[PDB]
Amino acid sequence: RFLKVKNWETDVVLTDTLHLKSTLETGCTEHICMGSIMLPVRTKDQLFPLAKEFLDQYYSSIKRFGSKAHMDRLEEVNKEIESTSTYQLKDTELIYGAKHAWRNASRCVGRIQWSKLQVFDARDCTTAHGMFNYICNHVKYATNKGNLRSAITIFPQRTDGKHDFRVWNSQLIRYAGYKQPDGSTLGDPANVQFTEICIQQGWKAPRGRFDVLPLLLQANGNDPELFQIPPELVLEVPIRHPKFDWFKDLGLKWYGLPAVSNMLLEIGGLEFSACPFSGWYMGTEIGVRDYCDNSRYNILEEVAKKMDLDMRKTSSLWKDQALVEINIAVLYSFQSDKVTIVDHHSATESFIKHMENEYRCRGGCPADWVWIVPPMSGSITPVFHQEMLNYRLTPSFEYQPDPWNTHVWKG
Amino acid sequence: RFLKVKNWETDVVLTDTLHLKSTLETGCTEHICMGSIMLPTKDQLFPLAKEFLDQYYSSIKRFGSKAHMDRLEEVNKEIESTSTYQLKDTELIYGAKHAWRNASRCVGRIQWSKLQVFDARDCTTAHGMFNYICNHVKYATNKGNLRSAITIFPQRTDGKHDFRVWNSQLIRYAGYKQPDGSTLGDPANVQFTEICIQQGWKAPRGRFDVLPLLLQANGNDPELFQIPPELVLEVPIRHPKFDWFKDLGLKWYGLPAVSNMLLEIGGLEFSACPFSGWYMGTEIGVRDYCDNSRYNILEEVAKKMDLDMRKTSSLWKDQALVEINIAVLYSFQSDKVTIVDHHSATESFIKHMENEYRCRGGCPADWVWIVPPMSGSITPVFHQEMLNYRLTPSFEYQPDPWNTHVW
Ligand code: HEM
Ligand code: HEM
Ligand SMILES: CN(C)Cc1cccc(OCc2ccc3ccc(N)nc3c2)c1
Ligand SMILES: CN(C)Cc1cccc(OCc2ccc3ccc(N)nc3c2)c1
Ligand SMILES: C[C@H](O)[C@H](O)[C@H]1CNc2nc(N)[nH]c(=O)c2N1
Ligand SMILES: C[C@H](O)[C@H](O)[C@H]1CNc2nc(N)[nH]c(=O)c2N1
Ligand SMILES: [Zn+2]
Repeated sequence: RFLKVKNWETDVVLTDTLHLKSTLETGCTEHICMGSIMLPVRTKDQLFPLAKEFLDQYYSSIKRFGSKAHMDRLEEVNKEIESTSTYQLKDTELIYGAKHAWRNASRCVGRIQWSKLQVFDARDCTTAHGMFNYICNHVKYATNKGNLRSAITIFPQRTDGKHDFRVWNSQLIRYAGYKQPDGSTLGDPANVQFTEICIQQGWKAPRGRFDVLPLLLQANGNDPELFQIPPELVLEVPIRHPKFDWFKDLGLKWYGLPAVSNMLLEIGGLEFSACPFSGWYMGTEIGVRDYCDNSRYNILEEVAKKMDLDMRKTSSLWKDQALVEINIAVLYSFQSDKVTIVDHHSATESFIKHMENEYRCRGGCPADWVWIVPPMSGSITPVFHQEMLNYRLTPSFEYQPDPWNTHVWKG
Repeated sequence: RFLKVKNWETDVVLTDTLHLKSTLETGCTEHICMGSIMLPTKDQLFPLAKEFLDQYYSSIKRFGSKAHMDRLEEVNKEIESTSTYQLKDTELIYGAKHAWRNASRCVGRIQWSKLQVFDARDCTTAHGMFNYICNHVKYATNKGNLRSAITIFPQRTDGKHDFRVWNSQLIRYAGYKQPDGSTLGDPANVQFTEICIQQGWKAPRGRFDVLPLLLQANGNDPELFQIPPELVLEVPIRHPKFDWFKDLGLKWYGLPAVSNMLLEIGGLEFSACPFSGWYMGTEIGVRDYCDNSRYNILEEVAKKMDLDMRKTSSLWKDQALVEINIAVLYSFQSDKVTIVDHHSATESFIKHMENEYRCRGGCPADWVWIVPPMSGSITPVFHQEMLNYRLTPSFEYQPDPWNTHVW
């Protein structure tokens, strides 16, 4: 069965066969679409088919399908599962899996860069302190003095689900949020709950508006431990506007390395519950979501006041106006400091090319339109008018419950 | 089976049951989501009629009454006899209001119960259709104080006697492919501005030329009619800041009147059913003015603003796009022509959404279409999970007549 998507701006039609190789479920049925829902201990019984499916893909990509190396590997993995109820990936397999998980991320606009992922293998790690050391080396390598490089560090896989490695932070670098007695929040509102835990775990909070959160790391199912990232390793960027001089006086800065640390890497049925990865920012991630979301720093108001906007009627589009200037500042500041960043026009443009190429060479590209389209200026980027098919391929990145909800405290 | 949706900006959770009454299909499967795709007999007819009549009579607190059971019987007979059937006026009004209420892609549904329905089922000719359409346009416009309306022409019979309005909206601007190879006027309507000539329109080959109506009645060849200009209310577009804005020579019409959809009620098919409301500002300013495949005036507007159009990262398209939209809203409001901004509309939609969850058990909604084409995440709908499903009565797409019409 074939499927076609159409770009309504350019009339380009593409044909999808890759969706046939789709395993997981979307959430949708013939009767209902869950396309806008944010979120839609494994037995040997169900592990070997997963392992085979992965190994077959892998040996196909290297053009050794049905070879002796391929067959011997199947058998080696077979014997290891029935003997140990799990298996270990070669370095070759691990790198491949990590890159492909990224490649299969239907919600990712940055996938053009997927082949260039730096993979650090942290599967020999046994402690939190070890975890800290690995993460530090990730942060330094990825940051590269502002010249950002995509990387992922991969800690040991889940075994019986009772010995999990987890990074408790949602991103390796993020600012504290503190709820005040009056109800106002100091810092980043998204991180209030997490900041509380850290403080309770013994963090001494500087209690400013831009405090870098400490790392909270869990090894082999043990209680998590606090570590402070060396500040010389945390690249931060002061935010100024190229025309508005009072902008600097807003006192804003952001960090340069976006590094998501709370997802789950599934490769060949194996589960990697700590797999922090990093790229670089699309400007609107900071400029629209981080600053101007109502449930974040929410500086639309103050930026608007200082612009002397008519904030009386909403039909004056004072929010829209201010939002654009803030995004202008973000790109400006980052580029001035020679810290890698991409604008949403450039990023979405690059994605359409990636997507077309993926259709030609791979037979499809799963994409989630709800997430690919940027959170401002939607229709003036080319992804808006691009039809997309969504489906799930493995290897993949998955969500997981927050660790403070599932963890069994030792003491 | 009892689904929940969360708003991630407000933590509010609504539960959906209404989806369980869904009849049609989505395009999607358990293996693949098509959410972003634009377009996904006697024994057929009675169950359809019954389903409608059941929900109709339930809505007036007379489910299983004499009237209800009598009516089911009555319609059963007419179907068995005539192979089709006719709606009572009450049912027709209820059906139209509900086709709108069920339009999952429509952000403006808070107004759904206040629809004026004009029954034009007694119409026989293109000249007839023209008269009814002029009356619709005058009523709806209401000297700028816009009122929602729909005009309903006779239902399909055997697909050979179809009434169709060939225009995609009752009011739209002409577009002509030039020897220069570019495009004057509105590029969306180049093919249609052509067909108007193939049937003999005398195009004043200009820019904002109001297209003539091309009406087909009872399956006959369509005929051209020119809407009286005094019935077409227009708004000159000026910026409340940039005096040079007026120089761009821009205007738009106030009445958005969609005329190419198919209204389905209780199994019956109304292929000519032009309906109208009022614009959300971004429909004109973001899409009509700035789409690459439309008036595409971004380049020009940014130039008069003297923005650095050298690098995409200056966000000059963004800055200009906003100004353009400010003007549109400003012009309409200053001319006392009804319009709504995307902030207000989306806010009203969350309210409507909450009402529908409360008094109906839900609200089918297509996020890809509800979220405005600019400033997405600064409107409340961006953070609103929605469920999409197909309820009936409904408005459906239908092929362009020229691709179909037996000539
Ligand atoms: C290198 C530059 C990159 C850019 C510019 C980029 C951009 C983005 C953006 C804007 C989103 C949407 C996030 C949101 O608004 O919530 C996203 C999502 C995502 N990215 Fe990329 N990304 C990059 C690299 C990466 C890398 C290196 C990986 C994995 C190794 C990755 C995996 C993902 C995944 C799995 C999601 C979806 C998150 C979710 O499902 O909640 N991205 N990306
Ligand atoms: C009165 C104020 C109204 C507002 C503000 C409004 C707004 C909108 C908007 C913004 C869209 C998105 C379409 C696009 O961007 O191209 C839309 C679609 C739609 N509207 Fe409403 N509308 C209104 C009245 C009506 C009425 C009176 C009807 C029918 C009786 C209606 C039926 C529909 C339908 C069926 C769609 C989706 C059509 C499609 O699938 O393309 N709307 N509306
Ligand atoms: C706190 N979590 C539950 C929410 C969450 C967890 C993980 C990922 C996520 O999506 C945002 C995201 C993920 C990966 C990215 C990679 C590069 C980049 N520039 N931005 C990203 C942005 C959102
Ligand atoms: C040529 N066709 C693709 C145009 C077309 C056909 C069918 C539906 C359609 O949807 C746009 C639409 C529909 C109804 C509306 C009602 C009020 C309003 N302000 N805008 C609307 C906008 C647009
Ligand atoms: C490809 C995609 O389905 C298409 O561009 C859709 C996206 N969302 C839209 N949303 C609205 N309101 N109107 C549209 O025409 C579209 N077009
Ligand atoms: C309700 C919806 O699922 C949710 O708000 C989504 C919408 N689209 C998004 N798109 C991106 N890139 N990031 C997001 O967090 C979201 N949030
Ligand atoms: Zn779907």
